[PDB]
Amino acid sequence: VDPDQTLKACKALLAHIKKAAAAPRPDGKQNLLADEESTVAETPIWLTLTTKKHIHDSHRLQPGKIILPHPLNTSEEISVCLITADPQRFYKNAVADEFPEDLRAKIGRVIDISHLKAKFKAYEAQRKLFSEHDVFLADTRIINRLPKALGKTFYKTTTKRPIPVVLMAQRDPLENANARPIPEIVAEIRKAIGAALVHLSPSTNTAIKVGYANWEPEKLAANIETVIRELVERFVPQKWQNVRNFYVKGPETAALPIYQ
Amino acid sequence: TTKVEDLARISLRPGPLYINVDEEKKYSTVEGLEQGYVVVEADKRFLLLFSFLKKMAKKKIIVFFSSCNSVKYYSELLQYIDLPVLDLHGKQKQQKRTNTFFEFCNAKSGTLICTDVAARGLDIPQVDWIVQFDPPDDPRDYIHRVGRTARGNNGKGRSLLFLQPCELGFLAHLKAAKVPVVEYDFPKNKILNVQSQLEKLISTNYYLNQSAKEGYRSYIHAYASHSLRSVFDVHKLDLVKVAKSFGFSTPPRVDITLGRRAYGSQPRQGGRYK
Repeated sequence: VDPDQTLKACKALLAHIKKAAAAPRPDGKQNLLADEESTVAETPIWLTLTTKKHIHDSHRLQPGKIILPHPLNTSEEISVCLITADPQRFYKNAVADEFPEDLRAKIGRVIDISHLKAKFKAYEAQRKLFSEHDVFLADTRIINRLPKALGKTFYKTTTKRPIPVVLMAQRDPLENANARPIPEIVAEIRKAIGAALVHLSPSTNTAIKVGYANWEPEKLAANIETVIRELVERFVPQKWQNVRNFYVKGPETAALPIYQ
Repeated sequence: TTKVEDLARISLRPGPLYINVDEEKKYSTVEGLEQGYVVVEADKRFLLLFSFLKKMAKKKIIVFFSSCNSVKYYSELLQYIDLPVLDLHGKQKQQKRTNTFFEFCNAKSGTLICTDVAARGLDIPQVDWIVQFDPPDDPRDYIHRVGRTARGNNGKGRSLLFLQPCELGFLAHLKAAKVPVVEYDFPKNKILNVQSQLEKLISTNYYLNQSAKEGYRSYIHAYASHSLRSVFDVHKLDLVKVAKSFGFSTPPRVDITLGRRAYGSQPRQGGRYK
């Protein structure tokens, strides 16, 4: 792995997307809800690991969080949902009388697991929930339960799968809700939102979100380097024996390689 | 016009007093204009307005409605829906009217709701958009005067008009006067579906229900009394869908309308028939 040639590709791919987006579209039409900067932004580029062995020969269906030095989803329009494994009113009161001001803004809807299976069992409702928020969290006490509850509409794609969040102490609902101290909760929510996410599938290609196309490239280069070093040492088996090509590519362009 | 003085000879006394404070320098531009339009279904007109205003925040926005009652209802709804928007309607103080516009003319960003008859009496400042949500009162004055004021001297100001699918004869009338058009695409994903939140508010809040009912009726009633009935026809309006935009699941009742002579008969000649 070498950092400079990673940077000069990161210049080239990012500069391409401005040329692609700013180019007009030939049927004589414009877009009301798509500014030139808004589509230069909000277009994520992501790192596509290519392996030799099929990593984790099963469907893991639970994301792993790689702590990024500078966070991913900390924009101004992010709606986030916290699926909690205990009385909804305790967390509703927790996020109202606490959870600073930024976290109070991003908390869109906190929903109990029991209220989720009653109100969102149908496939209208789990499609309306998919399109309404942007990142979904989950308590670790209900991470296994969400495949049945939020089914294919939440788990066919890896863009929005519920992020595992630990919210326990170290049961009658109204009497007791085993949770962390409240400042330890809101601090941990901050980590989960802005973390690059790995998704283990019986596959050779793994797409990891690294950032959007409006950041400055050295910011991105420091971010991709931390994604590279964390993923090999922690997640893919046969750490550098099973490693193979590492491409970076945007949602509408070709793949820019790095090899290992 | 010719009919005007015949109204004067029948109404006025033989000696009138003639006053002309008219603006004879009518700068009705014929070519230096470009009109925008968005074809939007009747049941997602508001959702496109809300998605427009939310994403085109940090800019200058002026919206034209057709009735002061719909301005009043949209003002109270947007405060509940949490979008800070300025307003200009007739149920306000005259002093509050002026301090609202002076605040808007000096502001950097912002968004103002007023009726189209309010802007005709008002001095439009430099703005980034002029959006005609409801149909205009007189289409000739909209295209010429409001198109040029949207262009707004130097700064790039663009004007758009909301059109239903049953309203595309406006394009034929625009083509007759030979004025350029551009239509915007607006993908269906970026619509903020707050329809469920809206209908929960209308069905539960009583003050918003009154404002919704009066805004819906005034919108239909202004539509009926429109001058150019070829394109703005109320009988080509699906009233269930237009009450969906206002926040109703059942459209409230409104009166949309508001050969052989007698055998052996002769014309009347006498009698005090009252």
